[PDB]
Amino acid sequence: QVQLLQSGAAVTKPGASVRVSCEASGYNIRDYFIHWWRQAPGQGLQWVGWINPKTGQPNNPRQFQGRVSLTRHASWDFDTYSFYMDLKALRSDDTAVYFCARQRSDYWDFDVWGSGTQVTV
Amino acid sequence: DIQMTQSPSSLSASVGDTVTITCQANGYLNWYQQRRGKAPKLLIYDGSKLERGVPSRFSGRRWGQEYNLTINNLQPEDIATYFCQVYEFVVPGTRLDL
Amino acid sequence: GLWVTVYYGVPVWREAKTTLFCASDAEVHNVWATHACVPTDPNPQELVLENVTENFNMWKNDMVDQMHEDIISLWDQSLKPCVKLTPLCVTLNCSDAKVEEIKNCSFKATTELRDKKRREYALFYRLDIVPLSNSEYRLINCNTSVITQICPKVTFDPIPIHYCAPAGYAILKCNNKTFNGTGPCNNVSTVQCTHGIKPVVSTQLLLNGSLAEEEIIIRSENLTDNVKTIIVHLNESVEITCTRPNNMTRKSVRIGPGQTFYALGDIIGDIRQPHCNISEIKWEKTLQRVSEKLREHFNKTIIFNQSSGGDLEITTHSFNCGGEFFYCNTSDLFFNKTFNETNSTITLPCRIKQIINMWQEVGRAMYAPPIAGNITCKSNITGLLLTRDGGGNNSTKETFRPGGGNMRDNWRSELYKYKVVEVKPLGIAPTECNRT
Amino acid sequence: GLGAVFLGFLGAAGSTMGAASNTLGVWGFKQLQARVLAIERYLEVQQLLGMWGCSGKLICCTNVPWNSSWSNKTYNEIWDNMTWMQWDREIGNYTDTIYKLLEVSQFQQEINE
Amino acid sequence: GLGAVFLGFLGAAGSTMGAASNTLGVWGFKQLQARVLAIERYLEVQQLLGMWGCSGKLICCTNVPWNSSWSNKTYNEIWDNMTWMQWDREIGNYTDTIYKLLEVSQFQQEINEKDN
Amino acid sequence: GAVFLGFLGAAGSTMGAASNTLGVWGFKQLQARVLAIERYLEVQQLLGMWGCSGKLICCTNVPWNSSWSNKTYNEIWDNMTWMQWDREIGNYTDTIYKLLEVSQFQQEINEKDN
Ligand SMILES: *[C@@H]1O[C@H](CO)[C@@H](O[C@@H]2O[C@H](CO)[C@@H](O[C@@H]3O[C@H](CO[C@H]4O[C@H](CO[C@H]5O[C@H](CO)[C@@H](O)[C@H](O)[C@@H]5O)[C@@H](O)[C@H](O[C@H]5O[C@H](CO)[C@@H](O)[C@H](O)[C@@H]5O)[C@@H]4O)[C@@H](O)[C@H](O[C@H]4O[C@H](CO)[C@@H](O)[C@H](O)[C@@H]4O)[C@@H]3O)[C@H](O)[C@H]2NC(C)=O)[C@H](O)[C@H]1NC(C)=O
Ligand SMILES: *[C@@H]1O[C@H](CO)[C@@H](O[C@@H]2O[C@H](CO)[C@@H](O[C@@H]3O[C@H](CO)[C@@H](O)[C@H](O[C@H]4O[C@H](CO)[C@@H](O)[C@H](O)[C@@H]4O)[C@@H]3O)[C@H](O)[C@H]2NC(C)=O)[C@H](O)[C@H]1NC(C)=O
Ligand SMILES: *[C@@H]1O[C@H](CO)[C@@H](O[C@@H]2O[C@H](CO)[C@@H](O)[C@H](O)[C@H]2NC(C)=O)[C@H](O)[C@H]1NC(C)=O
Ligand SMILES: *[C@@H]1O[C@H](CO)[C@@H](O[C@@H]2O[C@H](CO)[C@@H](O)[C@H](O)[C@H]2NC(C)=O)[C@H](O)[C@H]1NC(C)=O
Ligand SMILES: *[C@@H]1O[C@H](CO)[C@@H](O)[C@H](O)[C@H]1NC(C)=O
Ligand SMILES: *[C@@H]1O[C@H](CO)[C@@H](O)[C@H](O)[C@H]1NC(C)=O
Ligand SMILES: *[C@@H]1O[C@H](CO)[C@@H](O)[C@H](O)[C@H]1NC(C)=O
Ligand SMILES: *[C@@H]1O[C@H](CO)[C@@H](O)[C@H](O)[C@H]1NC(C)=O
Ligand SMILES: *[C@@H]1O[C@H](CO)[C@@H](O)[C@H](O)[C@H]1NC(C)=O
Ligand SMILES: *[C@@H]1O[C@H](CO)[C@@H](O)[C@H](O)[C@H]1NC(C)=O
Ligand SMILES: *[C@@H]1O[C@H](CO)[C@@H](O)[C@H](O)[C@H]1NC(C)=O
Ligand SMILES: *[C@@H]1O[C@H](CO)[C@@H](O)[C@H](O)[C@H]1NC(C)=O
Ligand SMILES: *[C@@H]1O[C@H](CO)[C@@H](O)[C@H](O)[C@H]1NC(C)=O
Ligand SMILES: *[C@@H]1O[C@H](CO)[C@@H](O)[C@H](O)[C@H]1NC(C)=O
Ligand SMILES: *[C@@H]1O[C@H](CO)[C@@H](O)[C@H](O)[C@H]1NC(C)=O
Ligand SMILES: *[C@@H]1O[C@H](CO)[C@@H](O)[C@H](O)[C@H]1NC(C)=O
Ligand SMILES: *[C@@H]1O[C@H](CO)[C@@H](O)[C@H](O)[C@H]1NC(C)=O
Ligand SMILES: *[C@@H]1O[C@H](CO)[C@@H](O)[C@H](O)[C@H]1NC(C)=O
Ligand SMILES: *[C@@H]1O[C@H](CO)[C@@H](O)[C@H](O)[C@H]1NC(C)=O
Ligand SMILES: *[C@@H]1O[C@H](CO)[C@@H](O)[C@H](O)[C@H]1NC(C)=O
Ligand SMILES: *[C@@H]1O[C@H](CO)[C@@H](O)[C@H](O)[C@H]1NC(C)=O
Ligand SMILES: *[C@@H]1O[C@H](CO)[C@@H](O)[C@H](O)[C@H]1NC(C)=O
Ligand SMILES: *[C@@H]1O[C@H](CO)[C@@H](O)[C@H](O)[C@H]1NC(C)=O
Ligand SMILES: *[C@@H]1O[C@H](CO)[C@@H](O)[C@H](O)[C@H]1NC(C)=O
Ligand SMILES: *[C@@H]1O[C@H](CO)[C@@H](O)[C@H](O)[C@H]1NC(C)=O
Ligand SMILES: *[C@@H]1O[C@H](CO)[C@@H](O)[C@H](O)[C@H]1NC(C)=O
Ligand SMILES: *[C@@H]1O[C@H](CO)[C@@H](O)[C@H](O)[C@H]1NC(C)=O
Repeated sequence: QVQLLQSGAAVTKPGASVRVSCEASGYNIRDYFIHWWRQAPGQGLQWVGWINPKTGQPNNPRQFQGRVSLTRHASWDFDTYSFYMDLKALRSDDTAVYFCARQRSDYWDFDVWGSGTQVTV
Repeated sequence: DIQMTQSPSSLSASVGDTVTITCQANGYLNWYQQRRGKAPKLLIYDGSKLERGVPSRFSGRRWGQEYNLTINNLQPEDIATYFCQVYEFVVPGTRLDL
Repeated sequence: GLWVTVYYGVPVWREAKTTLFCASDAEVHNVWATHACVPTDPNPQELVLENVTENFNMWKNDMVDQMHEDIISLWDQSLKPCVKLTPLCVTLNCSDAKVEEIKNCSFKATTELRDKKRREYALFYRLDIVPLSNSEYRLINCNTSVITQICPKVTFDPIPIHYCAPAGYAILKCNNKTFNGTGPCNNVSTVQCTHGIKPVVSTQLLLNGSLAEEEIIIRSENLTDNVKTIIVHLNESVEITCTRPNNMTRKSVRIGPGQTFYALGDIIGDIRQPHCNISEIKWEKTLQRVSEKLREHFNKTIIFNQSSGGDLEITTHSFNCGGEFFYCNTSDLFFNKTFNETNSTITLPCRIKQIINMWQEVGRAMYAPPIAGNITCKSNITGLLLTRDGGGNNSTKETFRPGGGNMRDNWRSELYKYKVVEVKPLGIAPTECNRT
Repeated sequence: GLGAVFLGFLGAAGSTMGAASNTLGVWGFKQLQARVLAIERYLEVQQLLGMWGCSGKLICCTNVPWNSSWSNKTYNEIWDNMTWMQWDREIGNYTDTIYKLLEVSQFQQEINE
Repeated sequence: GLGAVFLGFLGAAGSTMGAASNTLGVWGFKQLQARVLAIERYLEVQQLLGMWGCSGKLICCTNVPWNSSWSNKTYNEIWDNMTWMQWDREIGNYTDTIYKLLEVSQFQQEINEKDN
Repeated sequence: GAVFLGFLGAAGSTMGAASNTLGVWGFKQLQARVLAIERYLEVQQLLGMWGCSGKLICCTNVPWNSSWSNKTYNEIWDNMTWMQWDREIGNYTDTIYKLLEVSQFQQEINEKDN
């Protein structure tokens, strides 16, 4: 029953902005963190940050610091929370696939993942 | 600080034999199963603890700073990328083509 | 002979859990209901054990968990009897205020006759309400919760309270001058009844707390992990005091039989933007000492930066001051504050919010009635809440940011040296005595 | 009832074995629950003591010897080297067994008369 | 306190007197009532014994003579053919009278040791 | 409960002569039961620690210093009742309780090594 929706793949010109949407509805969202990962071709996963559902406090590395902004927006009822991800400037090497994960039990283990969104530049 | 190492980076073994991969790091470690273009799947967490749903064939061993990953009784659909994941560092995985 | 024998009243204890009751020291109803709490002893016993060692992990302590549970229940109980502000949020037609800090506008409300209705004007802060779309607004929270006015009589000011164990149980506290949350401590004393623990509420800067001693104590569940917060504890407190110069007015608007609520009525005198003042030279040295203490735990240069973002609760410093709730920038203190290897102050402009989502559990909110006259409150900063960026294997930089990860960490600072435990006075020792 | 008597036992907890001998609302329901727990605790010690023949005695003496499996040590090491803390865990595994044989020892004394 | 020991007395209920010796919510408020009810019963038994001169002794004798009005049967028959239950039925009317006479005996006995 | 009322009998008689002779209902009652039971144990708690754990009249080995009182034995149990006794010593009852307590511990140790 636990699953995460994902937005469709989109392509934008350099210097534009892109929006990626992740939804969680099968559990108590407020009790678990959400993390974002990037999978560019030719190399392993790269961390992006996490957003606390209880309060939208992001935490990001310096590589994307100042550009990526993580925001949460609950539905009318406190279920089916939607997690977004916006970045201002896109470089020529930002082509990758962005995932949506979940943290639990004090361990950085991700039992639920999103389908991913493929974006070019 | 956190240190990561994946010495083999590539492993080709027959089907039905015993195969394993080597990852060295400090701190909590987890293993994931990544296919071609599909989301990674969690196999074992906390170094050796098993997950609900994954077959019992997958197993690992916690030894000091050395982490094993024992793979036995291979079946098709078990050939995909493996990588060890500490909190923030994830080095490229190793392939189990054949 | 080697004959068994039973000794009563022996020093044996084991980890145990129980419920602790409230106690208070020394006319008007209080939210904490300190009248119910039994009076404290004039001189609590502070017996100290001679030569014994014990270890405990405060992060697994349940004294803090129980404190959060009953404090939450106490606030709910106080709000049960007095009115709920559900009818107020209707289509509001607001344009501007003659005096966007404050907005003046009116609404249609019920009167003594239910069928009849009247138009009454009231003043609300801009952030209190939200726009429906032009010129129409509603209260920030009516499509996802129910707002309840806080009873005007009760006072929310914190008063020291004692979490005091029952009979047959003891509380162990050790006074190791430098000691973080986890690890053994060899100077442990048994105190039946705990000392003052003021239930202060804050998000970024801990205030009105006990000072450290001999060190700048730094505590966190795990330094390597980034999710967990880091709690600072300053041996030298920093005095922060500020007042809002504006003068308010009280107005009464009424919606049901015997039910009345208080809304901001009018502004007296010239409108002036409230702010807060902190010392320049004193605060800078405070962060320098903190930076030095953080360096040895990471072996990298320490840098500070403002909060990443989020709702107004965490991104701005918040506290209670004379019955008013503040949300202040506190950004000048953590902006470009990289550390190298007068009579000026720090101005921190900010404003006040009426509708507050405190105790961030889904279901309900609160409304703070206004009070005429200015408010003055002087507080001392003791400890900070920080969150490491955690940007991978950084070269030499470990930029830090403020922000309260969880509200429970407010009280963990003052409970880092405490542990409830049960004592068993029975034992079976070896002796040669044998009954006739 | 009074907790001061319980406190005094904790005094000299770290002292050696021999040295010890020589030397309507939230507030009101929790208080009631704690009070009921406090009174219940006291009778547990009294109930065990009463059935072992201990009637208001600080130190008792029974008529049951030791089993060799419990421990093999003499007086001097026990009473001048160890403390109540680590010593208790040595016999703690056999605490339940000793209780059963201690009650019957007092019961069989009463039937004799 | 513990009720397990109380049920222990009930063993061999049908055996003779001589043979017996030889051998916030409803869930939480009901529990509290049981705990308060249970603890009182334990002290009620102790309170009677404490003022009878017996301090928890399982078998305890006294010096009050047995009045023939209540009952007069040979000792062997009572403890060899009768059961503990039938004893209460016939004496149950006179238990209150027996209880009162015990109290004065202990009061008199202790006072005598003082005057001597 | 009736036993407590029994003590009040012959209150005015001299000490010597006396010896010779869910809702509102449900919670208030519950509080009384826990209050009454506690009071019974407070008296019993002190008695047990002093060595007399149920005797109607105890017998102790603590000397009567002249500090607290000074009067003949005859004029104690013949002219005044128990009520007046409390006022003359009521201020110092804490001192006697502590001094009498330590006597029981000292006696117990002397019995153990015997
Ligand atoms: C913050 O989070 C981090 C996680 O990122 C966390 O890190 C943990 O830190 C603790 C200690 O603080 C680590 O636990 C230590 O583990 C040591 C090594 O354990 C392994 O090796 C043991 C023996 O092998 C060693 O020695 C041989 C030579 O004999 C050598 O060849 C080996 O290479 C290796 O060096 C082995 O016994 C052990 O397995 C036992 O223990 C585990 C539990 O740890 C148990 O599950 C097993 O069943 C088995 O019983 C393991 O394989 C270990 O030596 C060390 O022990 C110290 O304390 C004991 C106390 O008696 C001493 O006797 C001993 O001499 C050592 O001084 C300790 O247990 C843990 O491994 C880290 N986590 C990870 C994932 O690595 C931090 O603690 C967190 N911080 C806070 C504040 O929370
Ligand atoms: C940290 O602690 C300090 C020290 O207590 C605290 O500052 C103090 O706050 C209290 C309010 O909580 C102030 O007391 C007020 O003083 C003014 C001026 O004298 C009074 O007018 C106020 O009266 C109100 O309360 C009365 C009783 O409830 C009502 O009858 C009356 O109508 C008013 O509503 C009130 O007594 C106190 O003056 C300050 N102390 C100083 C030195 O300014 C500070 O707020 C604490 N920090 C935090 C974050 O809480
Ligand atoms: C609080 O702790 C800090 C950090 O230990 C102390 O800062 C030291 O102050 C002395 C004063 O002479 C300096 O010599 C040191 O260089 C400072 N740093 C360190 C790391 O010691 C500060 O003095 C303490 N304040 C109090 C009141 O105890
Ligand atoms: C907080 O500090 C500011 C200074 O930044 C004070 O503002 C000054 O107030 C005096 C009052 O006579 C004026 O003469 C100055 O021109 C003001 N300067 C500025 C920059 O505003 C303010 O009064 C202080 N407030 C408190 C409560 O201490
Ligand atoms: C409530 O209405 C406001 C105003 O349109 C809107 O901003 C907010 O998202 C709504 N919340 C819910 C839970 O419907
Ligand atoms: C598996 O664990 C054993 C522990 O004895 C270790 O010697 C071995 O090297 C590990 N596997 C690999 C591939 O390193
Ligand atoms: C404990 O400390 C005391 C002095 O405080 C000393 O007399 C005693 O020998 C010590 N015991 C141990 C086991 O170190
Ligand atoms: C504080 O703890 C340390 C160990 O972390 C210890 O060495 C030191 O002696 C303790 N302080 C005192 C005053 O004993
Ligand atoms: C606390 O201090 C001890 C002293 O050695 C240290 O081992 C431990 O890692 C410290 N823990 C934290 C959270 O600072
Ligand atoms: C333990 O703390 C007390 C606090 O007053 C102090 O008097 C005592 O000297 C300390 N003992 C040690 C060994 O640090
Ligand atoms: C602030 O309140 C004080 C009360 O002591 C008063 O004297 C002063 O005039 C007030 N100032 C303003 C600007 O309202
Ligand atoms: C708000 O506007 C109404 C409009 O009639 C006016 O009567 C009222 O005085 C205004 N409020 C203030 C504080 O001036
Ligand atoms: C810590 O840094 C110093 C230099 O600043 C270096 O000499 C030392 O090796 C470092 N230690 C660790 C454990 O990285
Ligand atoms: C601090 O944050 C600001 C935000 O824009 C950024 O411009 C600046 O480079 C940061 N400084 C450091 C040292 O991280
Ligand atoms: C804090 O001040 C800075 C500049 O003074 C401003 O950019 C920032 O928006 C302020 N904080 C908030 C929450 O508006
Ligand atoms: C931060 O402030 C320092 C000190 O004035 C300055 O050198 C640096 O350029 C500033 N950085 C930014 C991003 O504003
Ligand atoms: C201003 O505020 C003070 C607060 O002490 C109050 O007494 C006074 O009535 C208010 N109005 C004026 C005009 O001072
Ligand atoms: C804050 O703590 C310091 C510590 O000595 C004290 O001097 C000061 O009075 C405190 N502040 C207030 C407002 O009481
Ligand atoms: C207690 O000691 C006496 C005297 O030596 C002895 O007769 C008696 O048997 C001992 N008790 C037991 C239970 O053996
Ligand atoms: C002593 O203990 C052993 C097992 O620990 C048991 O077999 C034996 O029967 C016991 N003997 C007595 C006398 O309790
Ligand atoms: C008590 O028995 C348990 C059974 O698993 C054992 O693990 C433990 O070591 C025993 N206690 C001692 C002191 O050996
Ligand atoms: C019940 O009666 C039978 C027949 O007399 C007897 O054998 C048995 O022991 C009795 N039961 C008990 C518990 O004494
Ligand atoms: C005791 O027995 C005598 C004679 O049998 C009788 O007169 C008297 O009433 C009896 N008293 C009681 C209390 O049974
Ligand atoms: C006890 O009194 C009841 C009262 O109804 C009576 O029926 C019964 O016969 C009496 N039994 C004895 C033994 O006096
Ligand atoms: C009451 O006082 C009268 C004299 O006034 C005396 O005869 C009688 O014995 C007294 N009664 C008691 C119970 O002291
Ligand atoms: C008796 O009381 C006097 C009065 O101070 C005191 O000096 C003396 O030591 C006391 N003696 C005893 C034995 O209590
Ligand atoms: C008892 O103490 C009170 C309070 O100190 C005092 O007023 C009274 O005179 C004292 N009585 C005697 C007899 O000392």
